[PDB]
Amino acid sequence: PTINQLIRKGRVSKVENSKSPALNKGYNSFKKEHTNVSSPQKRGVCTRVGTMTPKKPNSALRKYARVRLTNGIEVTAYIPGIGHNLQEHSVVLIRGGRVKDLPGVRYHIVRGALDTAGVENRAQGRSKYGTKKPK
Amino acid sequence: ADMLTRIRNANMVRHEKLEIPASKLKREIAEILKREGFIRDVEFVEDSKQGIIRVFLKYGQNNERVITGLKRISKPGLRVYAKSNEVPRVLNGLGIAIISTSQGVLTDKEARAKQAGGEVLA
RNA sequence: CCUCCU
RNA sequence: CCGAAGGUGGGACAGAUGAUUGGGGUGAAGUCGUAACAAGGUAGCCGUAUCGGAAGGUGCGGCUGG
RNA sequence: CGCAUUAGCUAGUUGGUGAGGUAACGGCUCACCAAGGCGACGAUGCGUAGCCGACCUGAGAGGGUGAUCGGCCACACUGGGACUGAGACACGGCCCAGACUCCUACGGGAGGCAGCAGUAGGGAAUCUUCCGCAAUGGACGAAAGUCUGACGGAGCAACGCCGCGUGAGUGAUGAAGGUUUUCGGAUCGUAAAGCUCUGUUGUUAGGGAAGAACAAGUGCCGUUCGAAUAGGGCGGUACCUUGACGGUACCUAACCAGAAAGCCACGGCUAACUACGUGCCAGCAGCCGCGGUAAUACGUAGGUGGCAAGCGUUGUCCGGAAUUAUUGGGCGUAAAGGGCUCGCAGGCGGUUUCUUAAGUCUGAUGUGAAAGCCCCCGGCUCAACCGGGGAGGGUCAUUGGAAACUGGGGAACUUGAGUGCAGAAGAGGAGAGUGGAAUUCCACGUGUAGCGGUGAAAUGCGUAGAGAUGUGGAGGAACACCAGUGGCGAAGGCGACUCUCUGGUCUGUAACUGACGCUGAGGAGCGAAAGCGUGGGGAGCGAACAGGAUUAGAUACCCUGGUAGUCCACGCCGUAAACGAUGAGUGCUAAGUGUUAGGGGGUUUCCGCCCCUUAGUGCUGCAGCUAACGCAUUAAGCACUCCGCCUGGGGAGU
RNA sequence: UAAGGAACUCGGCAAAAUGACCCCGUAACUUCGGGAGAAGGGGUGCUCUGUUAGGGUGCAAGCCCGAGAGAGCCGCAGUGA
Ligand SMILES: [Mg+2]
Ligand SMILES: [Mg+2]
Ligand SMILES: [Mg+2]
Ligand SMILES: [Mg+2]
Ligand SMILES: [Mg+2]
Ligand SMILES: [Mg+2]
Ligand SMILES: [Mg+2]
Ligand SMILES: [Mg+2]
Ligand SMILES: [Mg+2]
Ligand SMILES: [Mg+2]
Ligand SMILES: [Mg+2]
Ligand SMILES: [Mg+2]
Ligand SMILES: [Mg+2]
Ligand SMILES: [Mg+2]
Ligand SMILES: [Mg+2]
Ligand SMILES: [Mg+2]
Ligand SMILES: [Mg+2]
Ligand SMILES: [Mg+2]
Ligand SMILES: [Mg+2]
Ligand SMILES: [Mg+2]
Ligand SMILES: [Mg+2]
Repeated sequence: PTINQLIRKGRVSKVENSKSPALNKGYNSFKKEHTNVSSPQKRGVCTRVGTMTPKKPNSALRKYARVRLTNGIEVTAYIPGIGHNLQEHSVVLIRGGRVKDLPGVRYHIVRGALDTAGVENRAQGRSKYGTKKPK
Repeated sequence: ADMLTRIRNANMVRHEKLEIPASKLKREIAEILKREGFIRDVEFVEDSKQGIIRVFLKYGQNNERVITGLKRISKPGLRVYAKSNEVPRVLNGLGIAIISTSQGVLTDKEARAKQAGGEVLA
């Protein structure tokens, strides 16, 4: 672009999108408005628990929750961990990671916000699945 | 009024000489360039046009130039005015910048001394 | 005319 | 006199929600054909019109990226 | 600061004059006059936001943030108003209104946690209903002192940063002990086994901080006031007194290195592997990707580099990202040249000279707090920290120069750009008329059984005489040959002939003009084909539609018909692979060879040949360019000006 | 015609309400004309200033038309029917 052109119309940066939009909206009960607040986790209530087939080249029954958050946005979120952590309609905490297989699942259910197990007797970094170290 | 491209183009094809329409500052540039050792002489003729004489810059008198690989760039119509303090040096020496002043030109020392940075070349 | 999935 | 709040009125704007409806995206192994890629078996593609379950077909003009 | 998918806004609005008000200038308020003011340099509207010192990041340009700490601003349950005064149009006031809390024997009163603590609620999430004014600072008072949730402390919380550590050091059984197995092992490992040396700190008892300056109260002496020795105050000068933390930091000294190691990571990026159990299951995943019965990336089990009570996970920002490119990118084919003009604004502009001095440059002076980061950097034992002198800090003033360049004025010039004059070629355009060939239909003569069509057929047309052949008539449309990488046009386009009207280009000449130029958002115009409106026309062709075939089907291709349309006038539409997939202008940078329209010059009477030359139009090919293909004086080369456009694919040209 | 106000009724049938002039203001939608008197609001008597400003007629005197203001006055109510 000519300098004159750059003066007339400047450069425009790319708008980068958040990979976790649901954790960016707060809420107000009074005003009934979403607010712009950078949250690391959001509590929610499980509206549906079940399984879903992953995309190619994988096959599985990937256990997930449709969850209704405090901000009022309904997300899907992956129940992580080996063994039955699926749970039922109940309060849960959520996290920001996509399941590459499952299309739409952009959030994990945090293991440890309530009754959990995950992978018991983890080799190292024993803090990802709510695995209380035994003695 | 760009002698630089005329020079570059002829310099690329190792031309002996070139005829550039004369103007006061294009005359005063060719002499700055001549300070190294280009131009031997010109032929001032009966003036019909104001530049018909040309600059007749002859940087390739012999087969190969001892002063070869002439290169210039910094000549935009957007005006670039240098501070006497912040005058650049081409290649950290080994190259000159024709900094148009009210009274002076050339090196970094010829900026804080002379003053007006004005035009800036390479 | 067509030629399952990894 | 000015005057907050209040009342009345008709507009403006923004969000939520709504029977139903529209395409869109995505989804290991569904159905129908085979349009494109080879001269892809009628060279293809562009604009436009019209027709047809569906890809598409046909007209007119254009392009070669035949 | 964002949005033009916000373009008009304003009516005390804009200025005047007068009066009033105000600490104060002023449509600040009002009266009476006019008609202004603002806005493409973005008014107005909508959205978002306290601003700044700074902070995070980055080579820097930049980008992001504006908790804690300092300054300016604003606000004090919501909203309005004044009072008091030097000063609020009041943070713990009032007056009034509203929604909420409290009291009220109902008439009426009282209050505002965005003060410290705390509670509920919201939330992923953020403390003690603590002690003291000893210190520092306030307010009050002559002082003692009182009040001070300011402030100092302490409680809480790995939420950070960091301490100096949690020793040093002598010491090879390489034991014990581990999970593997080619039934053997090997490394931790001088570190521990066995110790044996020191107290940063602390494992338990004794010493004990600094922080405190004092203010005064008192005793004294020079000074100035003093009717004065009174009697105080103010300069030097004694004496005097007080600690929340707290019996807490720090020291000694034992019990004694005992109390003080951690978390994460080990495919590759990035230095770091094997058993077993699963068997596309269960599960994993930042990216690439692992698992379907031998998983170095999953479940478990045993095994190792960084930084150091944490580190994993998620969230936000900058970097990497020369990935919005000013620094510092692009657009022939990867995303990207507007279909093409005419042009308003704007941007940009040949040469000389003179003058000007806005820009440009430069000297000098003033400020840009403190903290922070940083230059010398010192002190506190170095530190995870505090002081001074500098520096940065300004598209900043003010003033004095310089004057090349950019800009302004004056005078010149002719190379750009036009004019004149003389030639040239052309399917450039608009209008009217005219011609020949062929198709079709109609009529008629001759003639008679097929014609037509396809891969092969059939539907069709024919004995109501087709087809063929001859003659004539009617009508419409398109212009064989000429015809050529030929011509003309801005592009779309333009092809029979003639006339009428009319645009541009090229060459030559330089008489004239004397930068009159280039580009050009928006705007206006033109713009293939198809389509649309009204009215015409309708031969041939032919979307649709029908029939015949073909085929599994055939809403296709092939055949036979055939409507709109194709044509004309006027109007509309505004798009095409509107392509050279290549914006316009200008200059510069090897050659060779065709061709179109000119010009000049050779010996020649021309023709003709040859040389040169301008403007097109092609081909080949240097240098250079390119991811490559290729481009290459008709650049995709080297430059400058201006415009348009691009920023992963989809979603969506929705 | 109290209070109510469509509960009436097949159905607001009938009745009530609205109603003049001046001023402000006026949406969807549209064939761009409209919609529109949309809707919704405000003013309205009398006196004085006042034979107002201004206009018609006329040589003048006069006669006639006549805003908009300001200050008042009265009533439950001013296009008082
Ligand atoms: Mg096909
Ligand atoms: Mg095909
Ligand atoms: Mg069809
Ligand atoms: Mg705000
Ligand atoms: Mg960048
Ligand atoms: Mg392509
Ligand atoms: Mg492309
Ligand atoms: Mg183009
Ligand atoms: Mg544009
Ligand atoms: Mg047409
Ligand atoms: Mg028509
Ligand atoms: Mg046909
Ligand atoms: Mg287009
Ligand atoms: Mg074309
Ligand atoms: Mg194009
Ligand atoms: Mg132009
Ligand atoms: Mg009644
Ligand atoms: Mg009543
Ligand atoms: Mg009823
Ligand atoms: Mg009834
Ligand atoms: Mg009625």
